Amino acid sequence: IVKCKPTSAGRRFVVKVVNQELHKGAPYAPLLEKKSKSGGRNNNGRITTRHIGGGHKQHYRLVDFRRNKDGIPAIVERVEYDPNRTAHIALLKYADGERRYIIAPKGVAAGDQLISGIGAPIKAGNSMPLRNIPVGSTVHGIELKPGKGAQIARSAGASAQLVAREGAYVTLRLRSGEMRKVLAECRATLGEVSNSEHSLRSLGKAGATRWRGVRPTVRGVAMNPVDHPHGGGEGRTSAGRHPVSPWGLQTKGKKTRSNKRTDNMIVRRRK
Amino acid sequence: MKRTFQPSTLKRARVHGFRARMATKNGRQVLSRRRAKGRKRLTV
RNA sequence: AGGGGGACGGUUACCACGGAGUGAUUCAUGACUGGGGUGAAGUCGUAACAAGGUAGCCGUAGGGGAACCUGCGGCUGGAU
RNA sequence: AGAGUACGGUAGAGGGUGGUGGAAUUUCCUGGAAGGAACACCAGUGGCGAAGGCGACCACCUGGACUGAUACUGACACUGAGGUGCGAAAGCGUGGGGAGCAAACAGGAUUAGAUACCCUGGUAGUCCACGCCG
RNA sequence: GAUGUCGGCUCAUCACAUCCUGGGGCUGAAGCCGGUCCCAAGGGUAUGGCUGUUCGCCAUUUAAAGUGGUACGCGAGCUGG
RNA sequence: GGCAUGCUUGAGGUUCUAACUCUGGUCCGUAAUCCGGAUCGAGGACAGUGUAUGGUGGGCAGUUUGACUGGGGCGGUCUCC
RNA sequence: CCUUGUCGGGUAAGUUCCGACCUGCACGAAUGGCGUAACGAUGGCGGCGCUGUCUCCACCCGAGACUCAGUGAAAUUGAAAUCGCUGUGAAGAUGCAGUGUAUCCGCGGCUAGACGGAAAGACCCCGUGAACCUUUACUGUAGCUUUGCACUGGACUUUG
RNA sequence: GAAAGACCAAGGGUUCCUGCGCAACGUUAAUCGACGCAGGGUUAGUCGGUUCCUAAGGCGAGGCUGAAAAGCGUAGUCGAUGGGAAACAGGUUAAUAUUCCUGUACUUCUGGUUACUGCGAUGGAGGGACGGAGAAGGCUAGGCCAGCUUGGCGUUGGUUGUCCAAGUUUAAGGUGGUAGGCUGAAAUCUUAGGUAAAUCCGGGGUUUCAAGGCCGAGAGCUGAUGACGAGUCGUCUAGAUGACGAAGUGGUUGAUGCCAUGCUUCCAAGAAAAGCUUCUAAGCUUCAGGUAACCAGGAACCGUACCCCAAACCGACACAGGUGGUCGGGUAGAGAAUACCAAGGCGCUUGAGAGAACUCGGGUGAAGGAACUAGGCAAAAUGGCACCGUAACUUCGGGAGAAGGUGCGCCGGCUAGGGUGAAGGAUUUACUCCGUAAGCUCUGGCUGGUCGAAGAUACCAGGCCGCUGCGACUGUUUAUUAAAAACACAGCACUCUGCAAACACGAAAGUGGACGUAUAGGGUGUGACGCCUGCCCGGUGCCGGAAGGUUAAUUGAUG
Repeated sequence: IVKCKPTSAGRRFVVKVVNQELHKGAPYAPLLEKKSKSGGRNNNGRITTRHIGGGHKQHYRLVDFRRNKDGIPAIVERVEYDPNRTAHIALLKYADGERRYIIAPKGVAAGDQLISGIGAPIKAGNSMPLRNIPVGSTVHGIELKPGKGAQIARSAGASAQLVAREGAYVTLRLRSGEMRKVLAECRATLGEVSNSEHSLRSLGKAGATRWRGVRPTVRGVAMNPVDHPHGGGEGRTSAGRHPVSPWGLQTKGKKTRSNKRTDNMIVRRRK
Repeated sequence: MKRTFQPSTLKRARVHGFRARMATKNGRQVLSRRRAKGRKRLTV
């Protein structure tokens, strides 16, 4: 965390997060692949998510969310920057060549770690089935179907706390604040994700948004009646509607979950 | 002050060419209307 | 004849007064304001002095027409 | 002789880091699971530090005095404007936490009225790291 | 099946119910100045500060800073506040 | 009053697997992140879809929104004595 | 709004401006309130310098204008032998009436008229015209949602 | 003269060149033409394409989906604006030339023959293979300065010279391994991986060595005693051609070119695939296949003329417009600005007079100096470099080039260095160090003198200051009357969303969100920052709640 001096009117509010033990260039080439941008656009060519476009060219890193090698110890080579996410990634070298990327946990640099059916818990970074993880311990990178890979708690500094256990399932409080029953056959990694000071950085200037591939938001009271329901009016009007999307869905409080096929898996909502 | 027609023989043939017209059903009947009118070119 | 040497010249430094630009620092004044003092005291009031009718007081944040209340650490200049 | 040191020996909430605790209370739920905070007794007109200050248990890196003497120094002294650090808590920083209470308030009962003491509720805060206020 | 605003600028032209200059009557006109009413249209008849202004209010003039008509004269003359 | 309970039709609950579902693993078609098939796992008679139905619904749509009138609007008026 | 409120400053004089006052027709705290360095082809004021902006224009230099040679358009146009005045008149006349002027025809200029030319008025009214937007107009409807019955089973129980 | 010059892509289509022509076309005339008529003209293993490879994206056997048409898509196979062998100089014409000719190269393929001989995949590895910025340093191209080659000796004073003018050229390729740059290295022992295998790669363990190795711009040769380089001598018709033809060296300064796809640094974290290098599989008779060598032959097809800061393209036009990229000399200069010029190109296809008003684009202006006007609109002014000096306020960066001032040409006198270089000496006897010296070049400091009204003398080149409103800022907007206070924005908050996510496009499959996962994504509002953001939950929305009343299809008691 550094705070830039105001030598120009754009650096006045740039709070920058710089890690000096991140690796200095040349990511691990046999484990990257090509990734082109969508612009938020369908296979019908239609903008289906707005405010997406531009940015920097990026390569996709084949980060392992499954952590399948069991019993084979992996040493950590280096922690790298990943353009595709807000977390860091750690290059692991298994005991038989076999480089892979995982999501880096907090406190890793050249440490040892092994995902298995019964690995050491003290080391944060060991992937493990949710049956034999001790209750009360903070985990991240939780699978949600066995074999599917990690899906939950994998942003920067994200974690979930394993709170209870019964039957074939296991209950864990999520970072969202909601209690979620998850199957105990599926894996999780002990610890907490690495780049937890990511919420401190300030972008500073409008260009810093534009090179993350994010594109400006016209707010709907600035549009015409044909463009948005927040219509027009003379002067600054205030959306005489109730506040609503550009497609007419109400936005300030209205619930939009309608899944029903996974409601029993959610033991308590965001409270 | 550039104008609306900026010529390109590659873009002309991939939008209006013969393979393009006969690739799709709606353009495959452009070529039959334009042949029923008796035109000299039918792909321009 | 002239020379030496003077005198008025020529212009070179020095400088008072004057000029210009931009600042300092002081003095008077200034619509309008904010407290202070002395009065006379009309007024909501009872805030302190008894265990002053909710014990006072001090620092400080915080909050409220007012003479005023809670908290955190503080003191009896606190008494049965 | 004043002042200092070489030698142990205890006494001591010195102070800080990390943990390990317990009951309540609180919050859940079918007696367990969960985490915050101050640690009844030992508590003392007791210790300790220049001062401010400071108590469960545990190690770990560290202070100054006392005293028992034995050694040596040879006034090296005290005080000290300026100068320089260091100073309770509410704070407001710059990041987190989260129980009870509670600054901020809403009403409840009360009075000419509560804006009060009483009654039902809760964020800032105390906690942590660096830093500022002094 | 179009007669395109207000004001300024430029250029005017006519009226007289006269602002100045010229001739007079009456006066509660001593004189200096005036008041009021006749006669008289020859020539003259501001400049600026404010405001988009017409006006107006002000500063300083002048012998005097007149009142009206002319598509509230004038945009195939200008400007465009 | 009713007794035990067989034979059974209505609303619960959690459960069972075999419908269904899986944008999970693994095989095979296959030299394929499609797709089927096989199997393992998960959910499970739920979800989801068809059909019938209540509710919401300017997201979208077809429209309506009178006449009189000393121009139009505002107001008044509109039939009968 | 009243309104150029009132007072102070700036000017010789200031409806603007600055600073105030509070009598806020009709400010107000994320349709954010009040400040704010830097920034601005931003709005309003004031000063220095500078000047043809102006008093008030003078001269000059090039390109048109004018003339000669060659080429050669346009809008418009019922027809024209196409004056002023004062009346009249579908109510502002080259054309009527009365009357004054006035030989015939170009060229250069200037634009007062020809209610000059250009666009079947844009304002306004009209039309049981249109379009597009709005909603708490009417009638619907996509989407979302509720239940019945299908796909859809057994097995005990709480239960009638 | 950073083009009004030379080129390339695109686009056009014969506009190119020559002979004959002038009706029409050409804003006039035309003998001329981008016009008419007829002939001619475009030569490639190396330049561009095809062929090889892929990106976005398109199509898409089967397949999934949909009234139909069709949608989506896997295997696949299309699609360059990217990646993949390789040539340069001088000749030559009316018009083509890296294509023809000459000379010297290079690259790849095929058939041979000879020798010893593990070959082989579309599969595994390696490689190709890459961002932004910023700097040194090494070079070269280019430029500038002499001898004598060569010609000159001046219409007007001087000019046999310390004078004048022109020329002083030469490539790819070989060879060298030159600065510099990256990096340890092989010998062996084995191995849960690179979906089978592997001698390759990856992982783990052992042996010694200071130098391996991989890349890499620059000279001299001789490529090259070659080619190029005024004109004579005579022939033929002032004018072509055959023969001959001279110097060709050195020191300076150098790039925006090359080393360099190098180094340093920063986050926004920076194409794929093939050719290539290598490994084995299924296979082979272990002939075929492989690897060198020698010999012999081959490299198809298509484009090539001309125009491109345009009269040949886009603009109805021989139209002040537009149009991607490349090169870039001299003096002044920071410069690719600008002025004047070189190479090169051009006089813009109506002219001639005349010298009114008025109109346009300028020049100077007495005395005033914003009195103009809606408004300093416009014009005038300021303008460079070095040094001095510089306020409020500030978010400590700024404001600031604030404001204001001084110096400035040319000629000498004196003086401080810096870079290059070598008369010869150290040795690694050479693509090297030390340092002679001069020469050449760059930047000072102090002192005079001198001329004009004036020395950043032209072109070029900020006007400044004081109160204020609004928006924080860079940015964006009504192509064609509005550039703003509007929009965007960083920051802020609210709300939804547990992943087959909310959401969006789709009768649907599917896709986007996202190969992301609550520090994330969508939506709404505010709009840096500082101080803050009061009261109201009735209405309407949303969130939660008992469980009562009313309520739909369905059911079908009873009459």
